[PDB]
Amino acid sequence: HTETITVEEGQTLTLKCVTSLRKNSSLQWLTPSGFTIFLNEYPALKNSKYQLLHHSANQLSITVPNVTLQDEGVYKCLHYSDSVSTKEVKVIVLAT
Amino acid sequence: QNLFTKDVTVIEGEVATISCQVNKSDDSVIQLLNPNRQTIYFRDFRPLKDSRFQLLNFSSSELKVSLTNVSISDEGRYFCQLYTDPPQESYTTITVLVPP
Repeated sequence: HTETITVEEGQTLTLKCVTSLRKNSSLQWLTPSGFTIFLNEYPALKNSKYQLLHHSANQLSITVPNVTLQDEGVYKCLHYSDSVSTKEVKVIVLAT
Repeated sequence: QNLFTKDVTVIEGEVATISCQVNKSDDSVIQLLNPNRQTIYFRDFRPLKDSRFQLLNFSSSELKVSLTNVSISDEGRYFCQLYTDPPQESYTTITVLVPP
């Protein structure tokens, strides 16, 4: 758990995962509910509001527009190289 | 629920076959995760650098994977995910028995 982000209800949350640069690697964002938002450039959750902001070998960044209180929780970014590293980002949503 | 799987018992050192089945498929993404919820297969793509995993079959209705030279460290819940809206999840438990 390396980061905690506070965002206000109704604004845009940006989740940026920047890692070491490794050949033949993958990057992935997971929701608190444990489902894939993107694996590399490929979306998984469908009909969703998540937007791909940037994908390259050492960066996967996504936008969570129009944040609701239920978008709170621990999101995870996984980096698949010789081993799998995980960054955990706790999102706090402020009401009002 | 449209997504199903089945528990697996395997002798240590042998080959486990793990399958995620979809009834009445609409071609939503099928994913298989390991016990640490790391992706083994996303459709036919394997991001996980463990060449003991191989793809046995991939279709609209099935993602079937083998794990060769299973060890006790591989024991546990493997998660099938189906990206319908809302998505579904069903896990299979892999039990590893002592070798001969």
